[PDB]
Amino acid sequence: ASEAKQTVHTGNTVLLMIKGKPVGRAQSASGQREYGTTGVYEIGSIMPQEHVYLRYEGTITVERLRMKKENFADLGYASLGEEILKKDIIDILVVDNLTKQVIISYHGCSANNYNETWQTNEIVTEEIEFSYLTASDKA
Amino acid sequence: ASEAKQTVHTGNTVLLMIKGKPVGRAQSASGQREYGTTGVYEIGSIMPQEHVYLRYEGTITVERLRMKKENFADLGYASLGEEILKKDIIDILVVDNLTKQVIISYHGCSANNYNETWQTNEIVTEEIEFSYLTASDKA
Amino acid sequence: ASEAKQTVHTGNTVLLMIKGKPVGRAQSASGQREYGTTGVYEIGSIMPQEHVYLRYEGTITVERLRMKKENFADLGYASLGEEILKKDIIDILVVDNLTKQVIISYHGCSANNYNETWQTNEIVTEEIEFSYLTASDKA
Amino acid sequence: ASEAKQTVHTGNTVLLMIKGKPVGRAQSASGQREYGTTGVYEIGSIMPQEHVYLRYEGTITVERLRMKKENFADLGYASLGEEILKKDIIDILVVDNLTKQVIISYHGCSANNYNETWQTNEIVTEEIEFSYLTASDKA
Amino acid sequence: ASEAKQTVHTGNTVLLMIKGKPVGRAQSASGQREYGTTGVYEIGSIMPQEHVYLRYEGTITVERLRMKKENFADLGYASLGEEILKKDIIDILVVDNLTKQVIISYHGCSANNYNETWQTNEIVTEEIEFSYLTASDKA
Amino acid sequence: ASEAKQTVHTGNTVLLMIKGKPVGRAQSASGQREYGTTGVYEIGSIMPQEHVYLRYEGTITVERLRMKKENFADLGYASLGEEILKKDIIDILVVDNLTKQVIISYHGCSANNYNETWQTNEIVTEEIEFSYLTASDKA
Amino acid sequence: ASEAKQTVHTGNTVLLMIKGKPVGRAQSASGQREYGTTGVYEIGSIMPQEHVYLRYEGTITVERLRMKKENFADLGYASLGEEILKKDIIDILVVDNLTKQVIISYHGCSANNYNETWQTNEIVTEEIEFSYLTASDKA
Amino acid sequence: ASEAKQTVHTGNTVLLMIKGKPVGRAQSASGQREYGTTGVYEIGSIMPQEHVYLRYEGTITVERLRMKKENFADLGYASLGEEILKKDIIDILVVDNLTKQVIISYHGCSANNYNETWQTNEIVTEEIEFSYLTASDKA
Amino acid sequence: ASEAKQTVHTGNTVLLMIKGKPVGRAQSASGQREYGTTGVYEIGSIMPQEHVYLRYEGTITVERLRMKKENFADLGYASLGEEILKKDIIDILVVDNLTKQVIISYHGCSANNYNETWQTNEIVTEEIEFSYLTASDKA
Amino acid sequence: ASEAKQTVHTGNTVLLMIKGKPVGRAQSASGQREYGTTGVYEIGSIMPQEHVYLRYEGTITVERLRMKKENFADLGYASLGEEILKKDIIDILVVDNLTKQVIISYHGCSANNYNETWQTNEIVTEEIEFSYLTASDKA
Amino acid sequence: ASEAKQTVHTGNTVLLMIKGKPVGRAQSASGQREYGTTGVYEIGSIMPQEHVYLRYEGTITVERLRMKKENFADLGYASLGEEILKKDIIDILVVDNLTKQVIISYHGCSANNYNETWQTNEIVTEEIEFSYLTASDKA
Amino acid sequence: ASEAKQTVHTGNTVLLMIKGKPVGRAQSASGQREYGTTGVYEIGSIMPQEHVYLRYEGTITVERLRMKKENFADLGYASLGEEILKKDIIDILVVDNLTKQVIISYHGCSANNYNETWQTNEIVTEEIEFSYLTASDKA
Amino acid sequence: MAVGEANDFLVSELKVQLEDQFIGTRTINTSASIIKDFIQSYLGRKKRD
Repeated sequence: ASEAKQTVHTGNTVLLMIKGKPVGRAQSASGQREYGTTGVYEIGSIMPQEHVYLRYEGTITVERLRMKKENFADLGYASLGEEILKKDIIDILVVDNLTKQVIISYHGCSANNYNETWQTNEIVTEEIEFSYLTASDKA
Repeated sequence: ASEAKQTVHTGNTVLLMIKGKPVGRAQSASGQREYGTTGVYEIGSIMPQEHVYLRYEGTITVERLRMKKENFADLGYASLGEEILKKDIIDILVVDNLTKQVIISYHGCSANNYNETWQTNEIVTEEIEFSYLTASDKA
Repeated sequence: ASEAKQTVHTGNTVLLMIKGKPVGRAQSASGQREYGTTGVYEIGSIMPQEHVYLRYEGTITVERLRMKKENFADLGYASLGEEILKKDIIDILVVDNLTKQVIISYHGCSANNYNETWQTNEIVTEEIEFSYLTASDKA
Repeated sequence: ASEAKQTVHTGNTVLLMIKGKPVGRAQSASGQREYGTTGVYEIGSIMPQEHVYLRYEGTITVERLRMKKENFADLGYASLGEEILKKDIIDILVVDNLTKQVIISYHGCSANNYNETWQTNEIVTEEIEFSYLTASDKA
Repeated sequence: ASEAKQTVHTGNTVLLMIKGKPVGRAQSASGQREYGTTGVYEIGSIMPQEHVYLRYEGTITVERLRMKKENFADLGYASLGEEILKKDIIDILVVDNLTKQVIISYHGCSANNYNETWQTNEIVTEEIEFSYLTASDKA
Repeated sequence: ASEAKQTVHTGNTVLLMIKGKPVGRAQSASGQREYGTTGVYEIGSIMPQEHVYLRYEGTITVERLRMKKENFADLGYASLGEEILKKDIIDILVVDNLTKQVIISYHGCSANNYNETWQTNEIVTEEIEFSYLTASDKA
Repeated sequence: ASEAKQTVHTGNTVLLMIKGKPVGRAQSASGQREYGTTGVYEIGSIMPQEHVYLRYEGTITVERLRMKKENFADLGYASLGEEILKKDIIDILVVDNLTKQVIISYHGCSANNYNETWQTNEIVTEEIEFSYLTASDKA
Repeated sequence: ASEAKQTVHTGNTVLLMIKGKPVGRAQSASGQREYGTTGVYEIGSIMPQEHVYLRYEGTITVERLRMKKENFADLGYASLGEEILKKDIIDILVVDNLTKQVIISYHGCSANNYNETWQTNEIVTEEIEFSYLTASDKA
Repeated sequence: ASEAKQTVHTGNTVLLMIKGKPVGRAQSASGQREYGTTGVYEIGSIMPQEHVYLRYEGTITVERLRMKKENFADLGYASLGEEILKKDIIDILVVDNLTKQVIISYHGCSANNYNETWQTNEIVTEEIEFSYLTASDKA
Repeated sequence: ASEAKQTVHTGNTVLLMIKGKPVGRAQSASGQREYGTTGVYEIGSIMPQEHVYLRYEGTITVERLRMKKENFADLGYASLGEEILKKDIIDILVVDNLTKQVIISYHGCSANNYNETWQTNEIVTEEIEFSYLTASDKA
Repeated sequence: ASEAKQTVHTGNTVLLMIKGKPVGRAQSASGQREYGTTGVYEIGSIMPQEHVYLRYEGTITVERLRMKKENFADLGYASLGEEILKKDIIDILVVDNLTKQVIISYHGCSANNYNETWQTNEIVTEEIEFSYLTASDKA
Repeated sequence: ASEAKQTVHTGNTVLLMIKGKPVGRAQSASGQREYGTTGVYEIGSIMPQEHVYLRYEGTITVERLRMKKENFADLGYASLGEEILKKDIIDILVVDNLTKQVIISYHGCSANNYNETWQTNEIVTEEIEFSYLTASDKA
Repeated sequence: MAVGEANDFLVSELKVQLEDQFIGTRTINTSASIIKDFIQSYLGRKKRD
């Protein structure tokens, strides 16, 4: 029945949000996160003695249809050429669609690649990718 | 075969338990192991005479629908960035649904990579991969 | 949605223009970009503190049915071997079919690879890939 | 008609066997074998002057459903952790199901990796891999 | 209607030709061409200052059924062993089937690999590949 | 086309013969060759002036249903481990089924890799790959 | 697991200090020491009668990314030009950021050489070598 | 992220200058400097009582692509043959682009050694090593 | 395969010991030894008549991860600064784990040189080189 | 773009000449020069008072594929055996093939060493070093 | 093909012997020889008048995996400590295992240096160098 | 392409000869030659007035696979131990195969040093370095 | 003299190759567009060396 009563998230009960702004009509997005974990090893033994965290790597990829008006390029939140020298950090948030409450937050995103595709019988599509400092969640 | 009589394990009769909590609505899990086996060769013969073990590797993957509450973040058995550095050793067990019996256990789990999927027309899945010191079972 | 009202671009309302000539019967095109973003790390912290840009990469791919005349060779915007060394800087624009508006532009295009397909029971396609100095749009 | 009269092997007319024991209910198994052959080369010629055998490499992979009772782990014939230090060589044989006669033998197998998979609507499956000293066949 | 009136090439309106000879009953052929383009870079800037052509690389692949009579091997135009020491350059041309006029020419082809396949219920097929000095087209 | 009139070879009219024995119930075979062709380049020109051959490579693959008797092991044209070191040069021929005519031949074959498949609900296949000194045909 | 249990020091937790001030964006530090040990050799015996320590020598190198402000020359430590004559004795420390516990101290460093590295499409890096009088273990 | 707010200098922001004119297409600049430090040893004690700076030694190397015009030989900062004895002492500066603000300066460089390279299909490159009276920075 | 029956020692079975206490997290141990052999040459003949052993020279290097506590400096087997002159001669042994049985022994080691390393995101490591009176094995 | 616009010299356009004759299949050329600069050091100051040029030295190396005819020994330039005593002074030039414009000249070369390299399955290569009196910038 | 036809020696068939005993698990053997040839040079001619052999010198190195028993020190050959003074002259041979035919002999070896290598997650290896008086060709 | 018409020599066409007999399975041949050139310096001028050839120095190295019979020791071109003093001066020639035509010649080689190698599973290889009176080519 | 000697060689060898390529008159499919190409193939080789 109502979308608020299920115990599990799905695409349509979630809203992509960005600094002071709802995005909307996003197709998909994936957040990759790694801790570069490494296993300490000893002589006299074949098993690793412990596992140590070494480096926080992570990326967010974003995938959207090209909007006819106020698109990513016109807004500049993913943009081109040596204007990148003056494109500050962006924060990106994933929010419950019915409540407008935060599910997670990404701090400190900035671009890594930005691509598009055109084809005769099809929508113009865009791929964006940012690298970020920390993922997070609170309440 | 009848419910108790099935001579092969299935996803219907197995459930993953982590730190004394069942991981409900798990999509899948994969256990992966390598012994770094190497062969000893010689001049005077083509084949390896004997093989020896050098470095053990253990890994486990887990997929789980993103839960509105009691997801791995809320659980306190996974976390993001500088929160991971404050989280002690985790243990994971595979438990029989009908007999309440440990099927296998993993010792000293630590996270390797931990990944999302926010797709339209689909259910959200969390995708995680851990390293552990050893794999085990004791009936 | 009605013809003028569609809030998303499509292959039906977009056409590629190169040196003031429309590339009719284009099969597809892909824009591809990388900023060589790199993270700054330290002793005393796991995460990268900030990310910086180091080398920009731009690329565009184009597919087009091999035209009996006015193909890219005949056009004079592509050529083979020692003819390429006598061909000046090319510019490419993506133009709106309904509004006659520049959608994006590429500055200083040069060819990277350029490829054929002479298959039976099929239409011949030319497949090309260019590098450019920068990508741009100015509404 | 009868399985003994065809001139060709198939999966159901073959029985997997192991030291003092029939295995049964195996899904598949593959035996890889290489001779590291190398071609001697000369000046004044482009063809290789001869081919020389240099090293015998080989592996057997095994693939089975997880049995409810007396499984591989309980038997220990593929097993975990620093108990591997005390798991001796195993011989593995592929036998005519109707006659119990040997088709081939593998001498001297020991583990190389051991993996499992779990999924909601599915059987629990296991992958095992051994490296071995020699393949063979006799009568 | 008539094949001469369309503005686009297709497989059946094209004839593969070779020195003094029409080939015919070819399945497919692809011509790969690259200019090894490289981007000059500066300090004080992230964009490439220009793009320079460095090396002309290119290959043609050819794909044909094994003919019962006067095949490639009997003709020798793709051939075997240390007879390659006395197989001179070949020119290969792609020609309008209705007019016998040249669409493109490849100068200076010589072999790079030559392969075949056999299977019970199927045609014997052959793969050939040449490297060439220049592609070209004229009138 | 009528049986004798077919202008293209097929698996129905071709059979593999090795050391004077036909390899019945062959599933497939692939012939593979490389001439190590390399281009000569210069300062003062972008293209390679001429190409030269440097090292010849020959290879052939064969697939065959595992025969109850007269398989490649029993044949004495393949073997396992330290048995291979006692087996002299082998020759392979491709022979026309209707005319009893050599289609091609391979000189000085030696084994590279040799592989099994013991799958349920399927027929067992032997999979083998050889190197040879040269490929040939003499009508 | 947590940084409060792991048995081994890591660059993750270790901080670096100089003149009672922490260093930002320090990449790597080398620490060498020699005790000029010489063997006392004999007539009447081939072995050494004893080993004696004879001259102490050490070196510490520090690698750092060139900060936009407060670099080594801008901060007033090892610098360029005449001012080296008036750079007094300065101490360096290695610390655990978790507890601010000193790992080791390098008592009375002095500069040896200053390398500054600029490369296009790379971060500016530095590499200073220091000689020091004594080192000590505390806490 | 943006140029104004990053805390680390990069090859992307810096510009290299000489005699009040920028350098064209510099690929790298390295600056090695030594102080010849020595430790004051005594009889009666194993470690040095203090270190003393003995000599100033300066080296800088610049790697550049060979501009078609206005390279070092054409521009007069370097010269071939007899001519170096006529040339003056030259000043080289490092300067951030956005503010045209001196980072460091090599007061009065003079050439030591000069290295050039030409290769097939590939970019022509240069290298010059200088020595300098003093190196200093202010503002 | 199993530890009791393998014919070759590995880093997996050996344990390294010092002053009757095991070494923690040793990564390697190398032992180089020379006899300074010389050939007795004459006038009247070109080759040496016999060789003579001149001097004994011993070297051993140990590479270790920097334990949080009880490293070589904390444990007293090595020391910084003034302190090495107070320390005694130390014995190092190699010992198989399963029997606690001496393999070799370095009778009376003494330090030569000491090397340490800290790096971003990465494990802190040590190295010490010793010299020794004699090396011997019994039982 | 075209060879008439690109700002940087490339091996593509550059030709090489010797004794007023162009070299075929030249691969690479190195050009080194030293002005033996020595620092004039002082009592009463640590820095150098000035730098002085002191001895000129240069070297040019040329790499070339061994031609079937008119190689260095067959053409009469640097050669083998007694004839070196009668090989007079010869000049080398670097030219732009586009305009036949001289880039630089090496006045009065003389041979230093001749390397000829033969390797199986590789092209024959050569590497001659020359000393030269003076070099000059013209055009 | 078989080991009874191949024209080239291989480590596969070659055995190694010392003091009339075969070596187990020998990995590699190097064999160097010098005849100290000096050119007799002249006044009045640039070439050498003749070459003369002047001092003979050779070296053989043997690499071996550390056996669990009967290693070089446990077997009584080159060893550690005082016992080197009482290790007499010993001969080494290289043999063909197929026929037990001697390839070469190293007459009267004597030890030079003994390297033992231990690395975590690797097999223990060894590397002994020997000087020898004469070598000989037999059979 | 074909051997008769290529303009560059390759290892595929050349044959190496010694004492009027071909070399079997040569892997490479390198010939290094020096003229010891020196520049005539004066007071009153910085650059040399002319260069002078001082001495002839010749080196050639040949790498070969160890033939089962008729290697250099068995064939008498090289020898072990005492025997080199009995052997004559030897002539080595390079010769194109197709015409048996001398390319160069090393008049009167004599051995310097001899290097051999045996390894597990792998080909036995040789190397010899010679010195020679003169090197010359004619026709 | 030498200007004419090169011309005589160039013409003979052009004829020597045409004696195979088109003097065989193997089909009426020999378009003039392939004649133009073959000429340029000959010229390309003479231009290359």
